[PDB]
Amino acid sequence: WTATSGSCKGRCFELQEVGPPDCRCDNLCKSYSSCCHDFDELCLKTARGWECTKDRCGEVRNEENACHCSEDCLSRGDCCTNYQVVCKGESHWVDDDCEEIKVPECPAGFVRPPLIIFSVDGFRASYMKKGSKVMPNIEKLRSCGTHAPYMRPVYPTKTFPNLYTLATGLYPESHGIVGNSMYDPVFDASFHLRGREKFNHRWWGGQPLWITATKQGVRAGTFFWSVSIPHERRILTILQWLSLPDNERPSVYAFYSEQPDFSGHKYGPFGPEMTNPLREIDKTVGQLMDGLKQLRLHRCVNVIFVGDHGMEDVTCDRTEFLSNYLTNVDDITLVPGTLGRIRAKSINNSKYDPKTIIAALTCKKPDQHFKPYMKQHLPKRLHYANNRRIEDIHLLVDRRWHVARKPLDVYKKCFFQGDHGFDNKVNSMQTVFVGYGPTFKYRTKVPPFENIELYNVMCDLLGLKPAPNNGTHGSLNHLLRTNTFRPTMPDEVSRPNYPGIMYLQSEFDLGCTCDDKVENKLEELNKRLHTKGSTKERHLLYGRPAVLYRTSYDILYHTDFESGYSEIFLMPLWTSYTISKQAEVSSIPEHLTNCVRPDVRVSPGFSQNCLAYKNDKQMSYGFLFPPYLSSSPEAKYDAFLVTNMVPMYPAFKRVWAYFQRVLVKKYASERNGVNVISGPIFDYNYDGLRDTEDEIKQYVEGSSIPVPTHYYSIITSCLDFTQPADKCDGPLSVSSFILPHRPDNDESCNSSEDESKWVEELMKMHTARVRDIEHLTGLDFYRKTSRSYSEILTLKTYLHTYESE
Ligand SMILES: *[C@@H]1O[C@H](CO)[C@@H](O[C@@H]2O[C@H](CO)[C@@H](O[C@@H]3O[C@H](CO[C@H]4O[C@H](CO)[C@@H](O)[C@H](O[C@H]5O[C@H](CO)[C@@H](O)[C@H](O)[C@@H]5O[C@H]5O[C@H](CO)[C@@H](O)[C@H](O)[C@@H]5O)[C@@H]4O)[C@@H](O)[C@H](O[C@H]4O[C@H](CO)[C@@H](O)[C@H](O)[C@@H]4O[C@H]4O[C@H](CO)[C@@H](O)[C@H](O)[C@@H]4O)[C@@H]3O)[C@H](O)[C@H]2NC(C)=O)[C@H](O)[C@H]1NC(C)=O
Ligand SMILES: CC(=O)N1CCC(c2ccc3ncc(CC(=O)N(C)Cc4ccc(Cl)c(Cl)c4)c(=O)n3c2)CC1
Ligand SMILES: [Ca+2]
Ligand SMILES: [Ca+2]
Ligand code: NA
Ligand code: NA
Ligand SMILES: [Zn+2]
Repeated sequence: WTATSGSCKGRCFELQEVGPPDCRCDNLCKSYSSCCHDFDELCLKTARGWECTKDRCGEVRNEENACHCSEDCLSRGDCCTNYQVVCKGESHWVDDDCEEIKVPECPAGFVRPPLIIFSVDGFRASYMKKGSKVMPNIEKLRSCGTHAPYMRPVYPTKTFPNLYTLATGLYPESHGIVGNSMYDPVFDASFHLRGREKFNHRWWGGQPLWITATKQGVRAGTFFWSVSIPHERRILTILQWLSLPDNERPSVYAFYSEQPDFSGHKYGPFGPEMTNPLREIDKTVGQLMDGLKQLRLHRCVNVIFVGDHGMEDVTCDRTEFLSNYLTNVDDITLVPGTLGRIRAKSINNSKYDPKTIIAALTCKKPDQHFKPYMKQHLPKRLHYANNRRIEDIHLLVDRRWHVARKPLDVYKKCFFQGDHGFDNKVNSMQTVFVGYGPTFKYRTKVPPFENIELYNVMCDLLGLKPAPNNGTHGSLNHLLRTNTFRPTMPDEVSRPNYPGIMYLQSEFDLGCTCDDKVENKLEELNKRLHTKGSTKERHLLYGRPAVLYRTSYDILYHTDFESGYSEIFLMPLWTSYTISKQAEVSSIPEHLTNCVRPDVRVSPGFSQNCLAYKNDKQMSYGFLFPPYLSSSPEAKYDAFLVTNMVPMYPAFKRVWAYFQRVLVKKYASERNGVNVISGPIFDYNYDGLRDTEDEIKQYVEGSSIPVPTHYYSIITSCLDFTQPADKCDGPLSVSSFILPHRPDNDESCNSSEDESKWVEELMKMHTARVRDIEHLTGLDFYRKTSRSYSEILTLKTYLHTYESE
């Protein structure tokens, strides 16, 4: 109940929401149907429209008008945004030449440059070039400020998960807004686009920027807006708030536009009907900039122009139906459209079986336009699993398609021509970022980056300490003129042991065999030097990785590779090796096919054993440094050390062997050498973070050898590929992957074919940032380079996406 007979006189767009049952006058009151009776009359004035005309100039103030053109309007802070242009001979902001903003040029009483975040829904990245001729204000922001060619949203590429990511710096799995529609089984409650459950604070986790600011003494309301408040009134409200007294005035503001998304759904991303909404959003930007220019704030405020996701062509005819795959379609609940989430319709049905659902949805139709996954098997770069609101069964839908349960869902709901929500690496899903103001750089293009990084930058713009989040603070320092954050590298927690030769061959009883008994003081000293680290500068190019947790591990040197060998997990945490452009690929010699060799630097008690693999009929093994890339027949023996062995399902060995035998050399050829760091990952609780020992769910049968859930590789070379990877003077280039260690290749529908037709496609899907591997391993890479730390943080956040232009 709301006692709506209170009044909004003197309270229009008040910043502090008043508590029930008292009636409200803030920018969200309409959403709750709780505005005071006179909110429309007092707060949503529309008389005479939004623009001054010549006849209105110097008018007698009429308090009924939407905005004013009377002489007093500047001091009242309520002129129409074009007042100075029409009445005082001034230019529109868009018509002024851009001039570098070297320092904030702020009115007296401004303690810091305010931040205005201008969020556009469904603003696809390519609109910035394709729509440029119809968006002059946005084009000026872009060209004069700092811009990226595109910004990567989070998955799913839907509004609420992305806007809340922008506000918190958190993945959806961590902030809790994992879709536009959700069921929380603990709450037993549902969150929907339409309705009010979504207003309950229990859905919304993390700490959004307005709370971070308020806690630290910086005034900031929430960034939401009731949909019925017209954009011109939103802009005038922002400008009026900026005219508040110093002690009352916020330092951060948010404008939101539902366009161009609303039209994009109706017309497609590039429908001819899309030009008008782009023109209209541009005109709103120009109202804001003219309004700031009026207030003498146009060289004081930092403005961020940012989107939540892009927009793809999607029509009703491109729908896959689960009723064409499943017997039991009535026993499931599906969250449908551009992604699928499946759970049981009833928790009382004990005949519901996820295994049978997945199998019925796997590679059943030749051109099948979705792929089922158990959530832990989704690409780790999506960071979409560690939340109870994310159903165990997920469907990754191909761009341009939908999934639905039954055909009647689609015609008892063709209307629409656009949609979004797909994998966040998809080109059509990318969105925009421009920063303009004194704290951003001038006429600067930055590489594409992820929206999870922006919360830290907004905190830097405002002088705030960010709450713990998923950005990498410092990775976007290159966007900023000043206010950079100067991080220090984390401290190494565990220092390595450097074992020498400490065991005789006969101390080992590992059940391993090797034909290595086939027997010079020239090369004997040489092999000793290799074991003490003489080739280490070739194979460890960027320093040893730091271990950021407490553990026991050994550094092991070899002619062709270096590794950090865990005494606890019985295998390397990392193995590092460089392959030059001139490297030759060789075979595993016949006599060495089943060779495994005890490592006399590491105790039998801290070694794997071959008997465990013989007995585990499901599990085989591979090697981290590939024997195929040995520098000489003699060095090849090191590759068969038991300390280089890792457990691998036979189905995974098909993937791994092709990567090692074919793809590393291909990359070295293309990139002018590569440095490779490879290793295991254990993430049985799918939280994106390194497992401790007591979280491991699977071991090689009868042993303490833990089975990785994934294998990673980080592949580094010189950005200037005229220089070899091992003699690079400047910036680096990286690509990485986190491959799921699965006992089948059911994910790859073409896996019966030669590896040349499916393995690289799998790897591309499981592309990763170095930072993702850092979280999953507790290792810190690139500790010893010639590059600035912020540049290295940017490098660690890079994702190689394998998309076109
Ligand atoms: C992305 O960045 C984020 C932010 O840094 C990273 O997330 C952090 O990761 C930490 C480790 O997973 C985690 O720290 C834990 O916090 C527990 C206290 O949590 C509450 O308080 C914080 C701080 O205000 C708050 O943010 C939390 O918010 C979560 O939960 C609410 C509601 O439940 C949600 O609204 C909100 O969205 C958020 O949910 C997300 O996180 C939770 C986990 O906290 C997930 O379950 C959700 O699915 C969702 O992802 C909380 O309100 C604290 O209790 C933990 O300590 C336990 O674990 C340690 C191990 O070190 C152990 O030693 C302790 O004894 C203790 O164990 C006891 O409890 C166990 C569970 O019952 C039990 O099994 C034991 O036997 C013990 O009794 C721990 O310190 C931190 O909360 C999150 N923060 C956020 C916001 O998500 C994220 O890792 C980054 N991602 C990547 C990939 O890098
Ligand atoms: C967490 C919190 O403080 N809550 C209290 C307010 C509550 C809430 C009440 C009213 C409301 N009315 C309209 C919208 C639509 C909207 O504003 N948009 C689509 C833009 C937008 C802008 C910024 C962000 Cl971060 C997002 Cl996700 C969406 C909205 O979402 N509303 C929400 C939510 C919980
Ligand atoms: Ca949106
Ligand atoms: Ca984990
Ligand atoms: Na075996
Ligand atoms: Na297959
Ligand atoms: Zn939309």
